[PDB]
Amino acid sequence: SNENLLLVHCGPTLINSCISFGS
Amino acid sequence: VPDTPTRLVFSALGPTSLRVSWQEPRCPLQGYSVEYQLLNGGELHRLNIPNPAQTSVVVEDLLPNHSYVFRVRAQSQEGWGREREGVITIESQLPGSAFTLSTPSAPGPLVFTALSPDSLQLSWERPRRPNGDIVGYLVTCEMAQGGGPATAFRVDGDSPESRLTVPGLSENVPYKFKVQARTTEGFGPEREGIITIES
Repeated sequence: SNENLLLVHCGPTLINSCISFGS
Repeated sequence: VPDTPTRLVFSALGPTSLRVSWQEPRCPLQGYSVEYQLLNGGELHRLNIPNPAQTSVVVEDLLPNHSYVFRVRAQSQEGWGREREGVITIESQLPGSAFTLSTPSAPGPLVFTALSPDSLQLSWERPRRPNGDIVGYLVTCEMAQGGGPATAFRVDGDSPESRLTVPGLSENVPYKFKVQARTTEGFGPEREGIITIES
């Protein structure tokens, strides 16, 4: 379970995200 | 024969490695077969998973910026079932991850910004090669802990870049976001990630 920290006032972050086919 | 796997998930571990996961209907099996090869000409790799309880495998030594096709089948005493197919690439050379997964039919990588302690904005690039023209996107948000209900946002339109502001969020709480393109026929592959706002 990988979580990406978003800090206020730190700007945009490109997170690493999974891709899922099907449902 | 065994049913087709109902889900095929990809997660990049590095610029040259990823974890492939799948899900089989609750209704043996002898195991699974996972096949993959470069889309621009390359030998066929076939991984045999001799345990039906194992629904994931790590693949390493992958070529960055090269498109692969993955096929997953299930086996039983009767025979082999149909496969679920997926094309994916690990791209690599904005803060964040240096490597990202990409498939032509899915939205681009998700960019998050914490606008405040209880709100964020999410943006994604238009799919490079969508399956059918896009009507919009479905964005779902839910607590990663579970139990609680999900919120579904409809983003109408086919803009090169799409954006969504999500209010009502709680700091220090992990939220799972899913984004998928809605097309004329149906939905495309969904990009998923977990975030947490903190100060």
